[PDB]
Amino acid sequence: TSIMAVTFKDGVILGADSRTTTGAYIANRVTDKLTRVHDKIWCCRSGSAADTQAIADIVQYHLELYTSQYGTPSTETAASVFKELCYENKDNLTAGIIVAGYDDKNKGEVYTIPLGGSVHKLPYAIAGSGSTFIYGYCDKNFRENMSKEETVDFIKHSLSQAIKWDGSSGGVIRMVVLTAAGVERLIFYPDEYEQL
Amino acid sequence: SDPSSINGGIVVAMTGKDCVAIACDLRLGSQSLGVSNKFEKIFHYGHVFLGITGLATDVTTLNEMFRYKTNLYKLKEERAIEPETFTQLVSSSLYERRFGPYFVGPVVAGINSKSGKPFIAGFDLIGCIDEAKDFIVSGTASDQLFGMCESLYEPNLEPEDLFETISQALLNAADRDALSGWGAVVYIIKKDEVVKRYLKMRQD
Amino acid sequence: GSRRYDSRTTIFSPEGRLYQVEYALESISHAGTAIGIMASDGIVLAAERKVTSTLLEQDTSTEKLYKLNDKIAVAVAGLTADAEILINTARIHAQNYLKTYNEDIPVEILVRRLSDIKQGYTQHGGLRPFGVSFIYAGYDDRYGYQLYTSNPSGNYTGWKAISVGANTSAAQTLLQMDYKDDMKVDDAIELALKTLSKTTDSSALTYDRLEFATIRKGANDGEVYQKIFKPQEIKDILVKTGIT
Amino acid sequence: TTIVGVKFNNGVVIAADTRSTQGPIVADKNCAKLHRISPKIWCAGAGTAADTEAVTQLIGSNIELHSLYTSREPRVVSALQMLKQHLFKYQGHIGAYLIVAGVDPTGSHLFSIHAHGSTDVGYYLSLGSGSLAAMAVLESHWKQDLTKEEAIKLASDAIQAGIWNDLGSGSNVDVCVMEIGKDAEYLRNYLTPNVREEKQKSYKFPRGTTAVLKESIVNICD
Amino acid sequence: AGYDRHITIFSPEGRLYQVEYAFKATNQTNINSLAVRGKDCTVVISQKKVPDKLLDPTTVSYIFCISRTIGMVVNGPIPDARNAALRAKAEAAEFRYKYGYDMPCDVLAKRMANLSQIYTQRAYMRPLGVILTFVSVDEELGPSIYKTDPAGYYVGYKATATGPKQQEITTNLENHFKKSKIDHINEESWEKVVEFAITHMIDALGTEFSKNDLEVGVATKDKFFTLSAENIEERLVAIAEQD
Amino acid sequence: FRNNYDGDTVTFSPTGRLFQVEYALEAIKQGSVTVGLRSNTHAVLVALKRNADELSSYQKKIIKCDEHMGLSLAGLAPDARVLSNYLRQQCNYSSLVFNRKLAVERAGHLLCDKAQKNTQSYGGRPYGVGLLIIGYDKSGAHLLEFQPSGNVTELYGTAIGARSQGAKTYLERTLDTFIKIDGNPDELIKAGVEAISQSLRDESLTVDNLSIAIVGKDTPFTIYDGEAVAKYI
Amino acid sequence: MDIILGIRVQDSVILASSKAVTRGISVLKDSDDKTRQLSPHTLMSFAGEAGDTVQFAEYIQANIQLYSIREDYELSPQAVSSFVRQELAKSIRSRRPYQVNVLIGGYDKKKNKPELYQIDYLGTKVELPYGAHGYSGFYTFSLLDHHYRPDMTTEEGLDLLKLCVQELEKRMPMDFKGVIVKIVDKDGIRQVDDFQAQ
Amino acid sequence: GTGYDLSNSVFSPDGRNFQVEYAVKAVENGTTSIGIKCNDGVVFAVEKLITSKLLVPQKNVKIQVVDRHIGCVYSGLIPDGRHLVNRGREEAASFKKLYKTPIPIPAFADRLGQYVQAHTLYNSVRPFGVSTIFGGVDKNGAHLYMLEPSGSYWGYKGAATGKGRQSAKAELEKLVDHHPEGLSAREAVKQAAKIIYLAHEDNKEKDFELEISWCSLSETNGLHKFVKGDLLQEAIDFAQKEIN
Amino acid sequence: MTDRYSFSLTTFSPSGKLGQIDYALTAVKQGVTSLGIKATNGVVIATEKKSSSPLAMSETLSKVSLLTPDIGAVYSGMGPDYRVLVDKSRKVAHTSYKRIYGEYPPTKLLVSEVAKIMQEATQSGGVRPFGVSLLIAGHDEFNGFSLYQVDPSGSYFPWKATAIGKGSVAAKTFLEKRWNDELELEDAIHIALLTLKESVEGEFNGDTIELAIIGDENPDLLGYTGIPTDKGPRFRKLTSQEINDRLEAL
Repeated sequence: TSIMAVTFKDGVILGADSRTTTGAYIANRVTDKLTRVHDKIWCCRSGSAADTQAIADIVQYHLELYTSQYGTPSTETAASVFKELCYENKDNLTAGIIVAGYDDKNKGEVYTIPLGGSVHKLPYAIAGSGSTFIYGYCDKNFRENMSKEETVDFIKHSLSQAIKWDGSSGGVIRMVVLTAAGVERLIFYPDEYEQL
Repeated sequence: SDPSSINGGIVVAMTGKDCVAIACDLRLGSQSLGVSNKFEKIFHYGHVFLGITGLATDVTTLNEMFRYKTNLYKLKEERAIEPETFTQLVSSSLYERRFGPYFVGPVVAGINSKSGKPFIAGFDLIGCIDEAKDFIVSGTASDQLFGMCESLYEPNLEPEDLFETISQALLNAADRDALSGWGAVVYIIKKDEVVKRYLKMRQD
Repeated sequence: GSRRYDSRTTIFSPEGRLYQVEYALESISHAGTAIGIMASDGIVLAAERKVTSTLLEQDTSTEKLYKLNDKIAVAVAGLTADAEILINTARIHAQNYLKTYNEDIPVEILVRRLSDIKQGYTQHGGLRPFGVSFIYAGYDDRYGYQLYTSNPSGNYTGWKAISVGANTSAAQTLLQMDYKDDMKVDDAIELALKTLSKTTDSSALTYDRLEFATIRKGANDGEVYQKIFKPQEIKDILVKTGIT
Repeated sequence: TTIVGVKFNNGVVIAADTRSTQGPIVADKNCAKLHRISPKIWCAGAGTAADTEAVTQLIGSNIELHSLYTSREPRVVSALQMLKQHLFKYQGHIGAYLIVAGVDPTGSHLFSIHAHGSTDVGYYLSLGSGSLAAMAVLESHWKQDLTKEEAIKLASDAIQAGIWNDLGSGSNVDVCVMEIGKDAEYLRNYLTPNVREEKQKSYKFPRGTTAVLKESIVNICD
Repeated sequence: AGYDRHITIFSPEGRLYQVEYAFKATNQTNINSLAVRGKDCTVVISQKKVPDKLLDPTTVSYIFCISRTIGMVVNGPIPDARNAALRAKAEAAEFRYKYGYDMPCDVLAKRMANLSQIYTQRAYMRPLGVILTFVSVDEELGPSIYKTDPAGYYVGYKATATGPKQQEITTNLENHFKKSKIDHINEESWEKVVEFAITHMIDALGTEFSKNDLEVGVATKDKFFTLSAENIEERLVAIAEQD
Repeated sequence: FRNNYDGDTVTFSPTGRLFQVEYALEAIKQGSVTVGLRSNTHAVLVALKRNADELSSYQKKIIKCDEHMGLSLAGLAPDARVLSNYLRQQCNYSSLVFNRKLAVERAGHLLCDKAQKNTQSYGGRPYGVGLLIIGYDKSGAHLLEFQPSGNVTELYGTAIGARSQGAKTYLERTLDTFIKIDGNPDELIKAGVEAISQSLRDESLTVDNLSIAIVGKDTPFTIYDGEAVAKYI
Repeated sequence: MDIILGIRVQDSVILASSKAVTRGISVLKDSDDKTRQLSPHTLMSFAGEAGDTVQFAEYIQANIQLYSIREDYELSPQAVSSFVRQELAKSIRSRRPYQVNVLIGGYDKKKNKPELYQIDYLGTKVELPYGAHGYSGFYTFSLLDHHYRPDMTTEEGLDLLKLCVQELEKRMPMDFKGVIVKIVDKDGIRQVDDFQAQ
Repeated sequence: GTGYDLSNSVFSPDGRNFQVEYAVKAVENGTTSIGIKCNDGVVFAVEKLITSKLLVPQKNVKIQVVDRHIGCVYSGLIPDGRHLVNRGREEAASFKKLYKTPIPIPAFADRLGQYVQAHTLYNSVRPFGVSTIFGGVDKNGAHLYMLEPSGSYWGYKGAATGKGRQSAKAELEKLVDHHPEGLSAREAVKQAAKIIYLAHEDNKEKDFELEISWCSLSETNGLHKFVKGDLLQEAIDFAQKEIN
Repeated sequence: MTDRYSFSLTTFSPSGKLGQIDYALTAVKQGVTSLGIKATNGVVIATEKKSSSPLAMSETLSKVSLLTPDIGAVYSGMGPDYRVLVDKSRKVAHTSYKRIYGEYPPTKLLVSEVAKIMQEATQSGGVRPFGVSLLIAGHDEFNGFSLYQVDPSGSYFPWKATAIGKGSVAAKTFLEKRWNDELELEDAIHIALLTLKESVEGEFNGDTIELAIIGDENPDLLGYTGIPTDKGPRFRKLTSQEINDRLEAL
């Protein structure tokens, strides 16, 4: 698994690979790890597929009930609901979730939630097994307030290297762009990112 | 260690021409020690017959449970239980104890009173329905019974001919099993009558 | 709170009577008459159907005579729905005994258990009592042919011949007049039909207004057999006795 | 066990083998692995056979009650959501690995569910011991915008690969076709490429071969 | 004996007075509301009355956003209205989580009517003195109007009316659908369907409205929304340039 | 009128009154008189004990809650035992969990909430006792009057019970005098003894009749009875 | 384990139970009566876990006696054995099972025939002419299979048990300190005080 | 008939809940309290009836804080008001625990609203004898609410309840008419003092103490704080100047 | 909070009458007339759709409901009470039978389950009886076709033909004259329309009358093909057009 979310000038972009494995066999090579919990709040999923799907479904339920009563929730609020489930059920869950959402006031925000159940607000966050191989690359190439063109290239180059070295990562690079304009789905095939 | 290998014993069922047959050994044991030569494993509730293998305490318990349930069924429905319906009753009763199961191998045999259709069914310890048109086997000599039935069996056998098939399949399988034997009994089920025959076999 | 609306179902009257039990017994006295007669070679159960129509399917109808066990049966007087609740629990209890001891439940033990459930609703719970009076007809290897009766209070007694429902005072007098200890089932069948016909509030006692059952040990079998009479079988025996 | 699911232009098709095993011994040579959630939503089971049968009938019962409550045709996403939440609660102890497919007012759908409660969506899926043999054929011959007949051929070929190559699979091929505007056609024993050859000898015993000690008539009538 | 009119038990006539008195509580607010279906939309119109000058006009509302698709207008006291609003929102969220799809308008109505039936049968839970009108554009049934009452009764409507002057609006709508012969309002845009609903509110009640006198809820495909005071004002200019 | 709305505490009257609470308040007026008063350094409780017979003992009126807090009762003694026991536990909870002496103001809030829960639910009755809580915390000396209604008021001086208006009028008149009695416990006691004597009508205060308690700056809550109150007679 | 033996002859059921109670390294008692009277004509012997063995036996005794008072009637040996079996069947799947092996020795007054039942801790009932629990059967069964007849007298049954005990006292490594022998017939339950040198 | 006012959840023939209306009478009998919404915050003020000189000044605090940004003031049965604030504090902590952000005022208003309405649904519970004026500053501006015994609440430019609610509302209506652009935080505190002094004329037989609190975005950083010292005395002097 | 109504609301009066049952039966009498007729090869159940408003769609309100593919139900009395009973009847068919025996319950046993729920509403604490009488028509393999009436008391009776509601006394008398043990399904529908016409005051057409049958299996309504033993539901609700076609031959 190789997942990341990067804040930029106009908002935030979430990125993921499409490989889920059962041992050394790829059970699904076209997986969507970028899950919507609210209109402009999305999450990246790593670890147990059954756990992360169950958490995201409960968060989507909580945020739907929130919107019915109080209106559009903040990214911090969504990250808090994710954390509450992850922290309180830490003994039974294996989930590494990156929470990224767009706000009109707060712009783009990224919150990473590792195994333990802690929250960390970051300009950008990398997670999954493949993220270990790109810690050096991302720290040297990341800049604040990049353009959409630059951020897509940054995630595309990072995840391509993550896929290259990690056996658990692979398939296609999926991207979700969160700005004031709306939600944009992006996809990049092996024939493109492997030769970068 | 294995609860299905403490007591021993085997049950076999077969279909024929307008008839079904069910057979079992009479052995009850405690590991190597032989305890009883009269432990019958076939029971009947109306016209539906049930053979149970495995742990003997569960064999007795389930017999008392299915007698409990078929009696209440008969009072409510105002009719006898049917082989197809009883098969589902066994399946649901076994799955009710999914995480604390009865260590058994139940076998349903009988003829539908309305259609005249011969019916046999098999179950694991947790209640998976094994509905085969030919034969159903269960017990500590299941491998021995599978080899006997696959070779000896032929479709549409007469009640007198099917008796010879099921008896030879049971006896020669029991003689290759340490935990099976000590007498045998065969039921020949027909639409109108049921014949019970005790078989002469090795007593070792 | 809710104290205002509480009728207090489980309290004594100044006289020492239970209001709801006495009023339930009043409800039974309007229901169809059920008569049980115990003979030397069997038991007879006869009951009069309350409120009948021409378009009522009698062949599939069961409102008074119910089967609890292979050896035990009941005659119902009062609320049919309340009876089926108790009849179901009695069926479970009979099977619980059979599972425990591998023997058929003795009649009295089944009667006592049902009567104890009736008593429960009389002492605690704050709920209304069961408006049902049973006649128990059963057989066991201890006492043989047995006849019991239980009412909303939870009191049960043994009988040679008893009537529940409407016109019991008149029915019991007729039974006490013609009953003898050396009776045969065929004679008991006649007495049960004659007593009902004389106590009927309707014009004539016909087959479509009756439920009939006999519990006999077959001489050519050696086992006790229950026989709930079909609409045609009731019609036949009604002519044989001399009622037509 | 080999189970597959293939999406075509106007619906979805599922297929399975008919071999049930208790270890290395075949228990059933012709069992039904294609189960029915609802009239137009069908399920293929792998793993613990008692678990797959019961979880299908439980959710199928609840789907029927939901359909009657809402006055609407059952949806695949409904059957999917109820199956995954049930399997997640038991933390994988209920060994049910399912391929659920069907048609509804929203269209055609194909999903796969694992015992722990994870779900996957695709155009071609395979589960069981013969999954790798089936997927190999699926990855080689699958194309976008398949016709009905092409989908039946592709799914059946994938199952055959399980029959011949995987030891946990064998015997016959069961197929179920689910089209958008039509009734679902369940094809029991669509292919029978494993017919037992005639025995070299008849083993019919002469009457009186087995020795009988005692004989009696059993009483059925009460 | 005389407590049959105090709790939800049958009277000698076979009536339930507590339910009947809960119907009377619905007219306590003295507010009329109507609902109509368009070609691909559903519109609810409710009277907005602000008696006290110290009140915040933006907070005075009887139209609720239950989910993304479903909206609800209530006739009756606001404490019971918000009780039914919160429950409906909770039921809507749970349905989506459990069954994987958005709860339909009729299903929510049936669910809320089932709960209202419980208060009609069980003694300790009093009936809510409110009438709930649910509106949406269902993905299967299209534009939908479903109304629930304290009795636990619910049914679908081509168009409905609720309030003290309900019969005046009901007969006014009845005479239009007898004239037009179709069951909906034949118009493409929702704006003109709102215009229709306001015009017939004026014709039936016999009262002119300002931007603050009305409250509008519009249901479209995949969205329900309430109009602001200036949105209603724009709609009132359009109908004024016709009469 | 009154007969229809006094059946239980849950029922409101047409005027908005709670008669069961009002009847619980009447139990205090029937009870024996007790006086509470304070200055800037010390807080004093003076209570008149009541006996059934001349052969009976005088029932205690003052209960110690903590080393820095205590109260006097007027009305039902078992109800005072329950409320004082709860206050003993609340003082104990603060000292064990937070290592903190419970504020007398917060102690009044806790007694308010516990009394309130008895007035809103069915089956329950209001407490039939009035309490005068004194204490010394981080903000100095305190005196609080507890009422079964839940109303708790912080006061310089107060009196509850039978004929308690006489003592209350005295303390209201002597307000400027006893407030300035700082660093002198004995003179504050005498101000309370003269206060409780204004409520006397049946008999005079004697040796085994009077009950006095004090808590202050360097004085833990101690109760004086019998021989220890003889010098104030 | 302790020695528990049973034999059903023509008119009676004979039970033989070992007298020794061993805890760890020492024999604490050599005169323990490992049997309980459930009813006038029904006797039960027991062996197994230290605490469970007596606790279960007295629990069954209390229930049968409760039934006898309520119904003013003695349950048949079959009805008693079925009750015992169900209790052990319920116990085997509980939090902590009764590790008790029992022999039911009763005389049916209605049938006028002796009856012997063998139930282990799992709840496995079997009606037998002769029965044993634990390792007892390994030494005794061959002697019982050889000499036993259904028409044997009480005197003949005692001689066969004597032969069974002599084999146990020779080949079995444990010293069970002899046996207490009890007869169950139509007249009730009596104890054979002279088996030490019969 | 009659007796519809005896039980809580019972509907009267005209569709009313008399027990709730009876709880309103307890509020009307209580002390007058007010709330003023300004251009960036809210100002709360309450009357404090001095029963005796024995009452310690500035000690018996009536205005309560919920969370760190909400201020609550109520009229009627004071213990009932505390019970509502205790629930409000539990509900606010539950919101912050799950959603991280402090509870919005409209969000908090409904939480109290649903709880008070719940006490009108059963005959086992008594309706709240308080009308609570509350509010604060959240994500989008300031909010002021007033909650009734029925559970009914609305947003307010100015709120008034208690003994002198009529005089208070009349003076609050003048402020809305004279200041359409919006009153300031400094002006609202001074005015809140004037409103009570004029509303005290309804209970002028007894002496009273003034208690003011405020929550302003620019003055108190959006947090609830009590008006103390010079600012409190400046408010008293402003009210004492315009009373004559 | 907490239900303090733990006592019975239905109690025996001095005369022996159970008040709440009698008053519930009175509510049934005020209800719209519904009827049921059993033929040799089917059962028919019919009722009038009493619309509260012409603006309201009568299609959305179904007085006749499917319980199982072989069993249907109709009522007279309180609509909301019927709807919740159908929800419970559908659930009890699965929970108490289908999840046990793998097949749908016979008519008589499902009727018994519904009757039990209605009996409990007479004895349990803090509840009133259901203000409805139900007519349940169904088919099973071993009993054939059957029709049952379930009352608020929880009592049930099997019927050849019966009617409940407003003009039930007049309808039963009409049914007694026209019914015979040799009636065909199409004949039973003909009498059903004739009997219901006497009760209906206003418009008598396929839009104002709700009718359903329990007859032959419908393979076109099953939804799937493949299993030979599965032949389709026996319950079929007649459409507005199907009713109008039989009204022309009245």
